[PDB]
Amino acid sequence: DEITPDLWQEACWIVISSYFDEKGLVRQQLDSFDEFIQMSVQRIVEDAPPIDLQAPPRYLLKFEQIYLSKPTHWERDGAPSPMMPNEARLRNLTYSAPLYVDITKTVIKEGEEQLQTQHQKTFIGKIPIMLRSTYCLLNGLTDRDLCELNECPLDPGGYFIINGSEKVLIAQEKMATNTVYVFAKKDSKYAYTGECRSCLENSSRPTSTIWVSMLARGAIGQRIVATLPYIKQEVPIIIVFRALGFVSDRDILEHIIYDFEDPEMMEMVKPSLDEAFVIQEQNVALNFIGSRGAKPGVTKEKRIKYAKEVLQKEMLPHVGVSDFCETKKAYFLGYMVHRLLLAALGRRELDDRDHYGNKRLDLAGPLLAFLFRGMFKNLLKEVRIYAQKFIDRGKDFNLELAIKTRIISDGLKYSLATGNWGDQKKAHQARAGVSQVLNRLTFASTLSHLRRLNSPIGRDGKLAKPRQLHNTLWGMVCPAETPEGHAVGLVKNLALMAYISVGSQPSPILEFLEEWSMENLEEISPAAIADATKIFVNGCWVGIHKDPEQLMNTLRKLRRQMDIIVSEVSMIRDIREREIRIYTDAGRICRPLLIVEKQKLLLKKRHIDQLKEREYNNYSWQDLVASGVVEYIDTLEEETVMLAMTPDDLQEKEVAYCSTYTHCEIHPSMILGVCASIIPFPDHNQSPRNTYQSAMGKQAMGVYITNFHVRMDTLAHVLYYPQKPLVTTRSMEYLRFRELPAGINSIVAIASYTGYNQEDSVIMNRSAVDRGFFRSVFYRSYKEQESKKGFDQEEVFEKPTRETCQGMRHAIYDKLDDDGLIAPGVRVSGDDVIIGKTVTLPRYTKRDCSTFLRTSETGIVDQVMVTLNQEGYKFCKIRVRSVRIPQIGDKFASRHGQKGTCGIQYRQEDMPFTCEGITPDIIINPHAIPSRMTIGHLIECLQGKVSANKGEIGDATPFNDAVNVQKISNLLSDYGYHLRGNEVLYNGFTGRKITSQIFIGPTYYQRLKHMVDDKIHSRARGPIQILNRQPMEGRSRDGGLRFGEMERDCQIAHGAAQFLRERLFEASDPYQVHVCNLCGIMAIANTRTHTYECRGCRNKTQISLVRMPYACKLLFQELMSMSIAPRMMSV
Amino acid sequence: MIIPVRCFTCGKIVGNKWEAYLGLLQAEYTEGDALDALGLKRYCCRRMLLAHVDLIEKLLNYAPLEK
Amino acid sequence: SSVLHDEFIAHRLGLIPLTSDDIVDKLQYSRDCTCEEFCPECSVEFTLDVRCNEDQTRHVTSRDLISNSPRVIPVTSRNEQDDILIVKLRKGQELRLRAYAKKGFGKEHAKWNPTAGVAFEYDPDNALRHTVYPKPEEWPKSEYSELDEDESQAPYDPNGKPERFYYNVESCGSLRPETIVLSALSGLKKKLSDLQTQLSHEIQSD
Amino acid sequence: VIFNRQPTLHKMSMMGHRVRILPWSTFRLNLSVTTPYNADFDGDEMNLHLPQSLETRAEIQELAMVPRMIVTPQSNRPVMGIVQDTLTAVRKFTKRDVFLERGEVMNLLMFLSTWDGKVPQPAILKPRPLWTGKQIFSLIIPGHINCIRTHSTHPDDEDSGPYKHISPGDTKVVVENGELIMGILCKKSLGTSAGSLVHISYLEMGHDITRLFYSNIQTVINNWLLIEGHTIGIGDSIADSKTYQDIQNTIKKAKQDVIEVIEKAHNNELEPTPGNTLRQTFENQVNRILNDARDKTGSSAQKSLSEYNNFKSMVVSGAKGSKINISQVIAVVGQQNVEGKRIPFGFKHRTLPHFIKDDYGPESRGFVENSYLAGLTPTEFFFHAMGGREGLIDTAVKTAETGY
Amino acid sequence: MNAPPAFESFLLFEGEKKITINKDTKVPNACLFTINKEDHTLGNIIKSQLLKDPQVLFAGYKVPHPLEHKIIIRVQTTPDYSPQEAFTNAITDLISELSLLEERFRVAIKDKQEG
Amino acid sequence: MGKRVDFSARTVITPDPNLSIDQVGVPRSIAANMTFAEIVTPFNIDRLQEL
Amino acid sequence: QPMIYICGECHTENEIKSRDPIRCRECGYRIMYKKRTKRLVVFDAR
Ligand SMILES: [Mg+2]
Ligand SMILES: [Zn+2]
Ligand SMILES: [Zn+2]
Ligand SMILES: [Zn+2]
Ligand SMILES: [Zn+2]
Repeated sequence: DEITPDLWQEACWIVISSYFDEKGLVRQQLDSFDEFIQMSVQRIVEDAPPIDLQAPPRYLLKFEQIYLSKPTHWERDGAPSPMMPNEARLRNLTYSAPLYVDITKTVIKEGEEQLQTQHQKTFIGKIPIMLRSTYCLLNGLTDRDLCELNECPLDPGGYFIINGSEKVLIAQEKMATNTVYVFAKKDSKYAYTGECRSCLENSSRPTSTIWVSMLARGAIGQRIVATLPYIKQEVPIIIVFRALGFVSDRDILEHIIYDFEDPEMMEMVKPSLDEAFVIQEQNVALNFIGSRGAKPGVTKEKRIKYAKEVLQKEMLPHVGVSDFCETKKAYFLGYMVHRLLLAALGRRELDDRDHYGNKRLDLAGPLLAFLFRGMFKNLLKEVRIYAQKFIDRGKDFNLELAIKTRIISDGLKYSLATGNWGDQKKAHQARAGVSQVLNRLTFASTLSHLRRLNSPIGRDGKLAKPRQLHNTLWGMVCPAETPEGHAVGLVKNLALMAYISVGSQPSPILEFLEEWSMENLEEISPAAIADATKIFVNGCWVGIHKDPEQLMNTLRKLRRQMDIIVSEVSMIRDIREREIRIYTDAGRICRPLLIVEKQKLLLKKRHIDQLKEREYNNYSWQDLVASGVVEYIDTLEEETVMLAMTPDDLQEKEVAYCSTYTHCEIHPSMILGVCASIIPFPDHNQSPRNTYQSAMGKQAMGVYITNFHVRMDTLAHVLYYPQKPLVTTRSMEYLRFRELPAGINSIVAIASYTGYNQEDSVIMNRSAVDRGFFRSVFYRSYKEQESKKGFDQEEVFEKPTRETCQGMRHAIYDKLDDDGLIAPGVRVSGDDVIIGKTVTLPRYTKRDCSTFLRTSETGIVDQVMVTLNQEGYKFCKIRVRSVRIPQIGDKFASRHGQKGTCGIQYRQEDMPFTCEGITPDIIINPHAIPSRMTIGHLIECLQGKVSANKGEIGDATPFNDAVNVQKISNLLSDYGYHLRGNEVLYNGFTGRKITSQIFIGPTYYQRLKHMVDDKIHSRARGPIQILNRQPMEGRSRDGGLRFGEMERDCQIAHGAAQFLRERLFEASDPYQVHVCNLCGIMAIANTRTHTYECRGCRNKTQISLVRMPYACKLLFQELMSMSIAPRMMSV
Repeated sequence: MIIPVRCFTCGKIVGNKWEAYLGLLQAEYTEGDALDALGLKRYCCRRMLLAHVDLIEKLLNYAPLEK
Repeated sequence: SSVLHDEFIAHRLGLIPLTSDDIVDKLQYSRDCTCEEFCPECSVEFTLDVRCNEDQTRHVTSRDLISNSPRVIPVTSRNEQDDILIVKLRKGQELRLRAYAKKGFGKEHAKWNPTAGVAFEYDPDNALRHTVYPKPEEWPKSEYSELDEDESQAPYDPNGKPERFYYNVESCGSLRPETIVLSALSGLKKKLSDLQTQLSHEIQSD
Repeated sequence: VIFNRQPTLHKMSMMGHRVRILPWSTFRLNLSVTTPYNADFDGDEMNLHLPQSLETRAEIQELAMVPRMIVTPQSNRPVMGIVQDTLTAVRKFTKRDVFLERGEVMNLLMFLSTWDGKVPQPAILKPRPLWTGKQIFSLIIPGHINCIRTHSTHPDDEDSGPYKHISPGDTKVVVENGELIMGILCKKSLGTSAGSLVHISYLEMGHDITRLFYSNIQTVINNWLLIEGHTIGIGDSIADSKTYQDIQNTIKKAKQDVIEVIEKAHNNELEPTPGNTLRQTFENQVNRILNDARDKTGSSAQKSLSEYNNFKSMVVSGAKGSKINISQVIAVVGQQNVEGKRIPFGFKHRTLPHFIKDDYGPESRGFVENSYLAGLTPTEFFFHAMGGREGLIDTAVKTAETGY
Repeated sequence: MNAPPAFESFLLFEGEKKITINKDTKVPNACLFTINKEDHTLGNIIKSQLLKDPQVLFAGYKVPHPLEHKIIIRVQTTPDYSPQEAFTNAITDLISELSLLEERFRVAIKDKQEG
Repeated sequence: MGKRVDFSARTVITPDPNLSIDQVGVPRSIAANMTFAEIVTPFNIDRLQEL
Repeated sequence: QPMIYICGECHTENEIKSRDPIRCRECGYRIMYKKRTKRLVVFDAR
């Protein structure tokens, strides 16, 4: 029955494999989008108010149902056809499906003359579709079906195709809503502040933040204030309580202080009462609120109405926005004050801003919902204006012409295309970085980009606290994978078994709590709240309970049985403070864990047995979760959980550590993400090395996707001979690194050989490189289109001619065909022409606008595709193919942060060799190891020697006590090798033995995208910028290198004044001006007629020539634009 | 994508051994014994056969450009 | 029409070993040939023409490299070891090419390297102490060692010099191993002879 | 040309070079001139500027050329020195038991540019002619400079007792009349510190002679290292069973000591020291215990090393690494700190959900009792990732403020 | 972009001499032989054969740059001898050694195939 | 204070133990792109005509 | 002169002249590919 330790390493990984058979790696994206389409769009459409318009006749126009068909495309003839994602990629279409809404317009004029007209399936917009979602044509297709459609079966999906560009929505971090968080700002007028970003269940407005603060000590005592929304002045809490109908001080403290035996709380609230005694009735308090507001009505009536509306709608919407909710709002605001007092009295800890239990991940669904709310509101507005301008004339109108569908369509398309998350007009208030271009450089880069999280703290911020790896990231975020540049700690990555909750309605839970012995908050007396336990659901205090323990037992049983409580519902019992917080909302990152009985796992051997035959008896992960054996625990419920790292922790020990565990890790290696799960032995490296590899696995070459032959990507690198690593971890089985690997096993020798590998460099074998070692192919796609925008000027693909075309370069166009397009198989060098495009003029009647190769490439045309774009003019894509043979300067890396460029390449006779004539493919310098402490590199090399000599794949899973260095060495000594991986090598040049026995063996190396040929650049009098006549910027522009301020300072320190003048004047922008010797302002010179005159001074004899930079002339002219007179006085 | 022709290290021909290697593996050989049957004694050539991923078999799941 | 681009196929064809035993001495380098781009005195013509019409995958192997010279053929195609795989083709895919093989050696490209490993060793027992084992007991014995198992390395020979070099020259297939050794000795001797000729011209010109 | 690397921090980040046209597509640099640029070859790119007049060319040739840039005015010492392979190898080369044969010596003399063509009389004539590494470095050393240094492993109690001028360990570098009379050369003798051989060469001999000195050290020593070789592997990370038992006993004793301090604090048997609160005093005691454990285990690992250990070779020469790195690879990685304190209670009174609440023990709060060869446990792995994230954040955040 | 053709390691450029002899002025009876388009293969054997001559006082070689394709062999002999004569005799001795080795390898192959 | 300049080049750096400290190894393509305006004289008339 | 293209979906060789919408005559598919040139490109098998 029990899984014994000897079977555990199989059982756990069997369980893990079942998880990845059920979910995958992009499950969060697909589930978010599915919830958005199934629920969020319908909720948004129904939550909009019916637009009642009347001059008389009236019309309501109620939207009642939505229909999202499959993705289709409409040609110029208008025939709807099912559009495949690959066709969208090739034709630069948007993989979107039409959204139709049912509309009901009832005519009501007078005399009960009512009649309803329903417009079924009114086309309301087009919604882009996430690939492999339920509403994707690739849904449920087999691998054969996907290959029939020219799709990769290993492609995870989880992205959109907008204008042929694959866009991926990055999950955005945000502070959780409807939760009270008591912080303390050191530099502020308030000692303590308790904030609550409140938002109603079905979002319709932004988060309304309410603060309840305490004024810092230094009138008599500490005063509690409340910064309500839409009010620009602090308001005493007692005033707010009275404005809600609680005038008696006893009632207010009944709502705030639940234990009247506690004078400390009492004296700390007393200043607030003493400050609010002149105001003693609800109307006066409402008038005070309205007066403190930023729109103080001259008459107290409208002041009181405004205060009523604010306290009913903007104050704590999550508690309830309807009327008669003042009791719930009073209880909740009293809870906020109670929490603030507990913090000020030291009875509760301040809340941690960085705790991921306090955060939420805004995924594709809830982000598209924000867009859709804004866009549907704008659409209903436009419909209101259109219908109003017609009914004002007293006649009917056609809603089909009122609905301008471009709002929703173009809005979603623009937002996903650019990443600016918001309305196109508010292009600066909008937050960019959402919806990035999917990284297709290697399969690991694609997976990681699809599992990418973002902390929008702002890269400019230099506070390290949000960048720090918090304790609560354990199991939810990769500890290693993070960019090492300016976004350290802000851009994160999901751990492998991390699941972001999609969201759920609290209705069944609330109903069960009602049927259960919970007492509502309006029905109780406050005297009961002392000993009772509060119950919050999605931040709303809904009631109280008397035995929280057996309530938690009941709820956990219900969630483990897949009863009314769904698996993703978090249920935290804080014991010391008697809250029970239940969460069903979306964005809660959680992970699966094995539940533990008294001191035993519930995962018995029968579950492993049924999981082994997963493909026959359809016993899956969901059956494991439904059995009550596995549980999803979120960051906030982990605080109440006692984990076992392994079932070995559940053994009874000579001194028991815990003996009351509640859960167990499925495997600790699941704390790593996609790119860190490729590192072998990451627990033997320094952690920065693991981070650098997690970044560098994403630039590694491989086969980024199986269907690369049909993709017209702008840039693509494919390795000739990718190999799976000889030394692998058990997590790559689910990353599909074995099916799409990104490196080669290289016989690497760590040695000092000729000095060409010093300081992070490598010596490669020229003979191996000749045999296809780390050879790659680079595919570059050029796009072009001939626009017939108007009869004024039209472009067209056609072989240009020297007699008709004007802007025709001296390059030869013979490689083009009569259609103007080069043919596949044609070898093209730099500056060559691949598309001959000519544009009609207003060298006559047509000008050359041909597409050249990006300079200095020298490839062969791989293929040419011709089609029609969305509007329907001819559209061409040409993929050119360039074989990249590794060379000096190309960057290579192992899986341990050990990067370096090729210093030199030696032939096989020049490389050092073992007694059996094995030469290293790569030689790396021993000095790269000691400071870096990448012992995982050495253990991987030794394990790889054992694996190659044994005919197996080494197990480098991080935390594995069945694999240590002594075992690997003992294994290697059985194959006739030195147990530590050393060998006697001979000098290739002289054949003499090397005195020091070299450490050599197979290690998995990666070829990175950074090849020297894509970086080398030179300039000598090339093109210049228009504004300031200085060299351009970039290799692509044939630009010059920037001689910056620091270079100026260095050369000033050198004392090299002529070199400094050459760099900053003569090699950048030499220029001449003519200055009036009297006024010092630039004069008018006419060198052809030799007439120089200053219009200002009315002189034409006292002019002087001045040699100045063009940028300085431009500066002085831009100062004269500002009415400044910079007078260059030559005397 | 396809089995290399030569071993990158020594230059021994491994191109003619992939199919035989697979046939030995379905014959219930261990990978080590299979590599021994094909005469790959240096761990470089054993690396070549043992770490190869036949991606061409997946690229042949797509219909060609011309019928 | 195969799934491997043209340079992939070309590189792959270059690495197929061709029987070179008696023909390599007769052929000339295209540098030295007085012909045009090609001729039968400096090159060998190969042709390959395969089309997958049937439903099973067609293995385009080195057996499909048809030569004009019967003496220079792919080693695997020589009259066991299977044929080197050039490319796998799917129904409707087709590969038709025309290759020319030339005379060269491994300095120019590893495809002209005739060896599949050259094991070279000397002083199997570390008597000259050209290696210094920190722990001589930990190291396995050479196949050429003559030491009793208790003895880890030979006693140090102060008056010793490297003699008795052991070789294991493995052939890729193009040449016989003994032909590799004989051709190596002849090539080294002709390098020295040419060097001496140029030396004599330099000495007499001074 | 002026050769530059960004960020251009000081005047040595832009130096004058003479162009040497070579086949492939990278900028090829000497390895001594990498420290001034702060340049390594992990994908770094550098900028070449070509002066376009005889006046600017003369300016760069007389002011900014690299040999004129050997000594920096910032700290009146060399800015470039001997570096990784050449430094490990010159340390191994100038050991007392390095004996070169006639053919090896001629091979090395082929790579001396400043060689008068006279083979020096070997240090050993019989039974077999043998030159020493010091005897060839004496040929590399220019002019008649005189220099006294001490190898990094020089015992501090040797200059007092006898054998001061005849060092048993071949420490106490002594160069006289441009001959390395004795001593093992290392970072202290050929690095960028003040009073080293490269500095004294620049001060006594010109910048041209010093340029040749750098080049000759590098060429001769690299071509000798082709014979000697240098490596590193698992065998250098391993220690003997006695060392492992000593380290584990040290760690066990340290954990029991921390348990005793915890028990004292729990029983109110701990009184605070002046200037600190009780929490801070407890933290000081625990951190002192664990730092003592780390240092003792590191000393155990360091003494366990042999003379053939390659970590010890690179640390001794000063080429790369430190004794703390050896301790972390062999003995114990040690305490992980976030903001200068132990791992914070990021959960509620816990560092991770795997620990009990209020657990101030060493493993709970981020003491990695394993080495990098042993491998970190999952909690040690996460805490080490936290500590390393602190360094990454510091490196990425200090740059803007320091540049401003 | 910058890859030299692989034949440039073996082939002489037009007007480039295979070997050049330059008198070394530092010491008497010394010469520098700059040999183009050769490498360690001939340099090592020529040096080691020259070391077998008791009339040779110095014999060394270097490849000044691996990316370049020449070697320099420095030979110093006793005053009654010449470095050019020493170099010639070294090449003659290497040729005779290789001829003998080739004939003996042919004999050994014949014995092995026969019995 | 800082600006783009002509006669500049940039590429990856690489080790070269066989250069002196004051030398820089330059590709032939960078050197073929970059030029130095040398004045003609009877001292260099022949060499510059050759170039 | 003919510029025959191949269909991305039906793989049909069909001729299309300039100023013609890009449509396969056999199945109407909108994506077409050019055929391999007849020019003679040479590869050094290296
Ligand atoms: Mg760098
Ligand atoms: Zn004027
Ligand atoms: Zn091999
Ligand atoms: Zn010919
Ligand atoms: Zn068609």
